[PDB]
Amino acid sequence: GPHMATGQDRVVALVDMDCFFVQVEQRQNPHLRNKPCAVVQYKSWKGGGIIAVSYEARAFGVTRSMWADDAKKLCPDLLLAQVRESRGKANLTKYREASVEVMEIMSRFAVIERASIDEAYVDLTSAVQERLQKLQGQPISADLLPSTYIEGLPQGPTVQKEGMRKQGLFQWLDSLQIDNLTSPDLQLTVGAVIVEEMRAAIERETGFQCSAGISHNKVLAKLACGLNKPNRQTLVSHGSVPQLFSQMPIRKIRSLGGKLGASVIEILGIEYMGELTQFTESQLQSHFGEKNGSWLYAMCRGIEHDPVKPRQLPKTIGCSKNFPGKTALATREQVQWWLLQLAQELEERLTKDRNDNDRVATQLVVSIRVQGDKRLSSLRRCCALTRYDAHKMSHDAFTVIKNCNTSGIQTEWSPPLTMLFLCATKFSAS
DNA sequence: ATTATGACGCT
DNA sequence: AGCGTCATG
Ligand SMILES: [Mg+2]
Ligand SMILES: [Mg+2]
Ligand SMILES: [Mg+2]
Repeated sequence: GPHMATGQDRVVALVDMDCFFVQVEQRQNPHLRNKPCAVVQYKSWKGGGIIAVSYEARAFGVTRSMWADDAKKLCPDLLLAQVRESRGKANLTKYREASVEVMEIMSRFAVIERASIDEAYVDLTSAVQERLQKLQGQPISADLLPSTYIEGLPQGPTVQKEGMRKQGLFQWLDSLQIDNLTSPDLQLTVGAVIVEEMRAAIERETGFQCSAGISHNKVLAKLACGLNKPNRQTLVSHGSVPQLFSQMPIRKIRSLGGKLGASVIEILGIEYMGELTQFTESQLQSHFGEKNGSWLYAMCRGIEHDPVKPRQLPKTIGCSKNFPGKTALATREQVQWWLLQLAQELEERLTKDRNDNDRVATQLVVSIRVQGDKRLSSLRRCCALTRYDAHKMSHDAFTVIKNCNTSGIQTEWSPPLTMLFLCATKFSAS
């Protein structure tokens, strides 16, 4: 009753750039704008692998993981932009630099946690407090929320998309208790006002459109963000959770899309997130461990405590390349040449990172995959990273992996390597 | 023959 | 430390 916490203490948003690599290419090349298009890596094998798809192309069934030659069968007019190649491998610098552009704008409004190259969480609790003091009990006009959806509304006693959106927003704003500075629904609404402003600033200063979710925690914010894409934002209130979760497949919740979510479904004999409420916390802990069990018990009630970490920069800087099928590396010269290519890209990125961000990596991690192993990584070994020098890094990586060579011959490498990966980690201020 | 990443948990 | 899992531009 009066002591049951409801997880309404924070306002958290998740901002995700719409089809991000596609938008970067469309900004650069206006001929791609408002077209079915996709971004591909490489070209020789089946036209290259698609990694990002504009919403126009998605309407034809084009998806990530498609080969471009297959996507062209669904969408013959599909336009393609290729990722840059440097030192024989894909180079994603253009997109990393664009991400920094966006993250720096977001950081003007609040502390952010970089979750990926194109998404960031925002803790808006204090900004909402501020804006509420400024508003002086003034109601919130729908004009301040021109792209906001209220999940679960309209409900109760027009046939266009935007008309629906506005009816739901009107129902929400009519029920609002604006004289209560501690109303969670009011704080979420002010949070959405701020996120509209943030999204306006991103689009004005970069050209890029994004979607966003606003709720009381990171999991609900991420889920909300996905509800209305693209170029829209969604508010998921605590009250909306029972109906939302009542038909929500467990796999749609971040961290439950893989084996653990499959075991929740199998062991408990349920399908939807809301069904989890019928188990005790001890029951869930017994099946899924203390940590997961407690997390599931709270999360199916809309409650989650994971903080927005103040981290705008990646924790690791890595370079990797697959060598599939026939291209697997089978000679020592081959392995050394590619280790050097990877190390040269890594040195370039590390030197720029040291200049930009006043930090130095201290550990080099070397990972390989060998032909036939089903695991993505077959071997992972770390060594000291003492100098940003590509020849030294590649020699060290070769030293830490050299005893993987089964070959009785010094020159041959067996069994051949299908993946090389170098990662710089454990940064210290400098 | 997706591929190139990146974060975090377990032991 | 090294491995697994999860995410997916
Ligand atoms: Mg995105
Ligand atoms: Mg994203
Ligand atoms: Mg995606």
